[PDB]
Amino acid sequence: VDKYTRARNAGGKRAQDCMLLAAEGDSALSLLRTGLTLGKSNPSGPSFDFCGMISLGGVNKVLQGIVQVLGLDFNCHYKTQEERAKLRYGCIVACVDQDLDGCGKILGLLLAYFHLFWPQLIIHGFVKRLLTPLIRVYEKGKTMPVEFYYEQEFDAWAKKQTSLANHTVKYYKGLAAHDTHEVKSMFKHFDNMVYTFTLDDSAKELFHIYFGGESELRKRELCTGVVPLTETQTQSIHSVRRIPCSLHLQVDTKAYKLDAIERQIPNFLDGMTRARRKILAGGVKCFASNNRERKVFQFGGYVADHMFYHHGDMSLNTSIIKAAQYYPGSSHLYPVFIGIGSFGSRHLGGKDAGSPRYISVQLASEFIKTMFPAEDSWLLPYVFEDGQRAEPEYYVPVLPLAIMEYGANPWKYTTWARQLEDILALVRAYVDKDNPKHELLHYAIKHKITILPLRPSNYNFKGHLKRFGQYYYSYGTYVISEQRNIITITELPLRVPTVAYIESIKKSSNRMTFIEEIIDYSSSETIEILVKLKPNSLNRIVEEFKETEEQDSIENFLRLRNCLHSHLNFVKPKGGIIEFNTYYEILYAWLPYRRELYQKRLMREHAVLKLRIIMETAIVRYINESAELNLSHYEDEKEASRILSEHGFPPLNHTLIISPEFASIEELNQKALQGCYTYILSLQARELLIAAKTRRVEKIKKMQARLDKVEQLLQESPFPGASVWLEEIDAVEKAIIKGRNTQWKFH
Amino acid sequence: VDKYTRARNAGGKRAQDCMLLAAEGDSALSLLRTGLTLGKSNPSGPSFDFCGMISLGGVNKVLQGIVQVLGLDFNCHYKTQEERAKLRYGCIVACVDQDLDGCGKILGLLLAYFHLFWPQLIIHGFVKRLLTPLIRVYEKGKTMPVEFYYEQEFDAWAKKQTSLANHTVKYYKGLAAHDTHEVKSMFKHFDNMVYTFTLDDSAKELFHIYFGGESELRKRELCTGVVPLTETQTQSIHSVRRIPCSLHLQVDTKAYKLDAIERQIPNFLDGMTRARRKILAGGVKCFASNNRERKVFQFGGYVADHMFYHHGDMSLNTSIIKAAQYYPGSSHLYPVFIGIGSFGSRHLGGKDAGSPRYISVQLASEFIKTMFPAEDSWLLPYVFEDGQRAEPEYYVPVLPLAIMEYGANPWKYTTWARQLEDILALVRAYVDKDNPKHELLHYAIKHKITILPLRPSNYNFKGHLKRFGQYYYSYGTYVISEQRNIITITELPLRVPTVAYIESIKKSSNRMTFIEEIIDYSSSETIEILVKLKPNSLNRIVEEFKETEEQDSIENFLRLRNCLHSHLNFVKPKGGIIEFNTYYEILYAWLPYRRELYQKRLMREHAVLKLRIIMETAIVRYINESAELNLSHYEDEKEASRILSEHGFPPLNHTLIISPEFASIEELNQKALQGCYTYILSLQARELLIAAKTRRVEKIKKMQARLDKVEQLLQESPFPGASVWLEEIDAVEKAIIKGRNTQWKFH
Repeated sequence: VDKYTRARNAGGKRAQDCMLLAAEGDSALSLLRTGLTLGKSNPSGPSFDFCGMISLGGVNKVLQGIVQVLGLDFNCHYKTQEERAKLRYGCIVACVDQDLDGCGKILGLLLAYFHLFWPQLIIHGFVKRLLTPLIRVYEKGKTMPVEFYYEQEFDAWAKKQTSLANHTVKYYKGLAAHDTHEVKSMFKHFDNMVYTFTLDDSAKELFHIYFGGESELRKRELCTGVVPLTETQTQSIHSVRRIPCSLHLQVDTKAYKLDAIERQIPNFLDGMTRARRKILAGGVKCFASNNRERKVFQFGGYVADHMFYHHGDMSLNTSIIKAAQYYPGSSHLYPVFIGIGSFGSRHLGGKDAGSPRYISVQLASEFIKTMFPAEDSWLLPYVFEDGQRAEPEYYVPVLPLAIMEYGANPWKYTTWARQLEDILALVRAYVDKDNPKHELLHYAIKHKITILPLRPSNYNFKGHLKRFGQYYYSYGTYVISEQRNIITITELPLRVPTVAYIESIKKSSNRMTFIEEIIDYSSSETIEILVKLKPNSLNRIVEEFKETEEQDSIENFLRLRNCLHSHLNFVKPKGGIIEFNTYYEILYAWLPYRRELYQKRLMREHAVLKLRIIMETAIVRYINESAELNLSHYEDEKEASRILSEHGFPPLNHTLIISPEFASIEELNQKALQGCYTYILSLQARELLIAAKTRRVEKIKKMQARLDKVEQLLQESPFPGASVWLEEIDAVEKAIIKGRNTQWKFH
Repeated sequence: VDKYTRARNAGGKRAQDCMLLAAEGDSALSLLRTGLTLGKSNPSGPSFDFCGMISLGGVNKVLQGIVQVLGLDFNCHYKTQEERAKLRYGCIVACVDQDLDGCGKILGLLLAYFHLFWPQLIIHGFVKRLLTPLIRVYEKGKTMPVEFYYEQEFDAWAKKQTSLANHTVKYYKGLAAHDTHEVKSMFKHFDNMVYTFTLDDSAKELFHIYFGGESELRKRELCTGVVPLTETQTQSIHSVRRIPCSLHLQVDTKAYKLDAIERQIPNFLDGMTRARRKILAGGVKCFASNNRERKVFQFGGYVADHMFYHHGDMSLNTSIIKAAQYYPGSSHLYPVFIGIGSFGSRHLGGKDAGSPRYISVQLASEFIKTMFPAEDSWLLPYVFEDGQRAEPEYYVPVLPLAIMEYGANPWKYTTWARQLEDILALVRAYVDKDNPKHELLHYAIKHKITILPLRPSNYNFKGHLKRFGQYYYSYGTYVISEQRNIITITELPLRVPTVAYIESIKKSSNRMTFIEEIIDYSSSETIEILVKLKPNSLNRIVEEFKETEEQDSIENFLRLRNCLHSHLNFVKPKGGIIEFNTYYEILYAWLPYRRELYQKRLMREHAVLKLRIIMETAIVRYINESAELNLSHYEDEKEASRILSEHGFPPLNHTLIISPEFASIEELNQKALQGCYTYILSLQARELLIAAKTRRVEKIKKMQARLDKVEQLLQESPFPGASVWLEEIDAVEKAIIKGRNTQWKFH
């Protein structure tokens, strides 16, 4: 058997004292080999006397290897204690990574295989696992950490305490992350990790739902998001050391099944998947100081460093390249990057881009500053990859970016982008009070109605968009010259590449018999295809390919018609799948998420502007009285702190007033008023001059008038921020128009 | 034919006006399609009337496609102007990347294919290329750039000028790097790019040497490094628009052949290849401020960003993991990283390391600061990749790191690491004057007579190292217990993994007939293999496998002997291959490269320490007279500059005195004394206090005594810096010993 070490007492008289360790891969086998052979260090721990390893890598074949090394019978049932007394090992233990691929997939399939064939051995305690510490906390001076076996235990432990400055918190998501002394202290308490799976009462139908195919019970289970284990379930598990099958299938395997969907289907607020959101949030960061051109592989190295992107580089590089492409009929109609180089053309679907070693990239920086404003990205909920900030759960943009640009998936997801000039009409009919169709506020928001039209894109397209009852179709154009009988194709329909279209005519033997040769002299943007066809063919291709009222006789000869049908499946902001059915209700489910963020922005910058005015009044008082205070006389730093305390200057923290990054308004009012004297002490000996003082005095006057306007804005009808969300509609409209007149180069 | 567009007049009456554009790949075909179809913009340029494209991707098959689309005859010779008048295109043009893969390999094989079969068509001008601008220079205000077709032309143009601050310099190494307006201005001057290959008189034997196999003429051509084209050759080429075959084969193809060997063979100064040197120079940079752990994919993203690493990530990630492995018998005996995680064991060759998503890494920082000191890395020759500063040409370490750690290559290169305690003896016999064997200074280097042993490693090894005449062999150990007749293998010989050794015994059918079962219970470090063998076998395996004086009867039964033979092929610092033949002459070729860097370090920091003392005397005079000068009275910044000029303060540049990064000593003395007043002006209002003044006054006293010692050091026998190179030997010895007592964790 491949990768199987047997115990020295398997099969014999104590062949019910021997257990089988089923590792996931090949590093885990070296961890188990490290731990079984301690010898002199563990007089009581496990060894190769009663434990034998095996692999599971490749899921069959290794399952037949498990059947061969245990002695399992496919025809028995193992109900009595003498049928299962002649197995070769006592139990099976799974030494699997505690991540989504480990606990969600390998252990789930191992449980489903032991459930479909021998559902008595789960009951009598034959299938086990060993559970490893997920999170540890080290404090200085002490050697012993504080080991947590779930994330909610650490979350409960962290709220009780105050100072978390001298603690370092390590996460261990996979079994290769455990260092040498950590493994040597794990396998001295080996029996306190092995937990036993009990076949729960409701586990039967859950095994059938998950590991049984795509059906309606599964498709209505996955529409609600993962619910974590509570405190009582956790305490019961750690008391009796028994795990129900239902709790494992309801936490780990469901998180794995929703892990995949979140990679293929976009969130409906911004219209982006998880990888594209890492790419956008990294591209705002690296092109913030200087908007120079980085190569695609250098920007890929940045995004895989700072945004925690771990799926290799080829998916990353092709997503960066797909973020920059601006040919007619491409995915992004409003790209977030500018393509300095050659990124691909419409003729073979955008897959003829250059090597990423040769092509540069840089931000839009005029579109992207008016669509995703930087004074809202401090207020969005973030994801935390091993206790580090990575990216938002979702961006909230100024216009609904999920119905505005094309997108498809080879879960069914297909979006056909909607016209700009009539989503702007209904957003500005929602907001503007004096707009004479503000009765979209109630008729169309309480229940779903229709007041303003919303039709497909029709941009970079010279065909025709025609509606037949309930569908739209996209047509092409052609021109015929009967003097030499050649058909020239001038426009393909939407999203159809040209090399695939030519080979689509090549592989049709039924209509290759009417043409002689076909060649394309098209250029990078337009279409010019010459169809050299045989003589006496113009009159018979009209009398075989029938004139339908939809598709006329030359169109169905040349395949010049496409169907616009759309699958509107998205992802909830909390988790789970929405099956929308109209393009209206996506934006009606987007509008309540925007105005709340306007109100929260206005209140937070109201508070920060208060204490900015305070600290700069204090520093302009210092730079007037500094000629007579003469702090160079004094001996040290705390003496100058005392003397500045005697003259009535407030102590303040200078790092938190100038840059409140992610602190909430309660944190801004609790611990931002006590501090020290460094806003005065670390001056520049250039702010003491008279022109600097003049600049700072007019700056304090600007902030006071701004405070007056913010307090005016927070009591505006219809809601706080209506007169700051129309001007951002105008700014993003002006940047879109300035980008459509430059071929998205922004000169 | 796959990917072939034909011209509208090929084959016909003007079938000698038509040319064939042979692109390298698939982005180049879209560039050529962009440029041929300008139409109304080029009334005179090329189009699809007299030009037709084809691909070359896959080098056969595409060469047969070229033969099919041109009409070439394998049996003709094309000597007369009527044999070659019935070809279907007039000439062939190659639209190839101007990089090492493009010009060095694709165009070289195209020339060799047209030379081996039709060596008359190169003469009569059938094989061409089109040459693109490599480097452009844009200056603000002007639209027209200054296009250069070689790197030496830009190097000549850059020396004439003074201000290169308002110029931006773009490099175009591959044909996908050309923006849309740049392509539209390239193909308005299309005829001024097409150059013609002339079959040179000496090109015959050079084609045979390069594209003819591995022989002695090639192996003695590649030992000298690439010589660039001069000014006269360049001017002749750009005058007559004709390229000899010999100049292309001597620049481009030789640079390609030496580019692949620099990826596999190490430089002999540091013992590192090009990719490992990018990894070391990136690892010194990211763990400089805070040496906290950072995962292997995040550090890979850093190294692919800042050190210009473009070979994908899988080679990068496996080189980072190979840089951190510290099992017995591994490649690096002195690793530059610390492996926080599970990085592999000796049993399957170090290829069982965990996923890079789960494992952390961090520097040595105590070994690496005493081996590659940071006050020498400003002085080394660096490589420049697209004008950016990437990594040095070679590090120069404190001990010869090429003969100190193991290394091999599947060019023949195999190094067996040498004993530490007797390379330290001969380095300290070279340096120390009072060492009673300082007669190694002339009698062993200049006269080549050995006086100091230097034997193999013998560390992490419990076998025996025995010498038989001219080779060393490495043996293993075993123990036999004849009561049950089981052989226990306790130590394999050097560098032999255990899974491969077990399968080596498994696949030998001639000696599997003496054993019954074989299984291993080894620990991650030690070896414990049980050989269950058949009865009546102990007396016949000694009478078939003969007792040789080298390999005894059980050793050649169990394959417990290895051969230590070494191929000492390296790379010159300037370019080319050295074939060394002894381990002595590598370090004797290393010692003249170290003491020159000591002398250069002492002189540069002598100069910088001079002007540091000057600027801090000036700033301590200011912070005494600042209570009475009272510059807060003054109105602006240039007024304070004038008033500080009136009181006799020197103007200085503060960014270049505190951090002379890569400036030479001549640049330190030319433009580091004129400047402005910002070293006074941007003070802190914390340096004015009395304790800060005390710190700065004793700092100036320390720098004055240091200047006295540097002027003492520069006139020391045997050479400048002998009393600063013995203490660094002691520091690196102490760090190596502190790392061998911690299993390279540095607690």
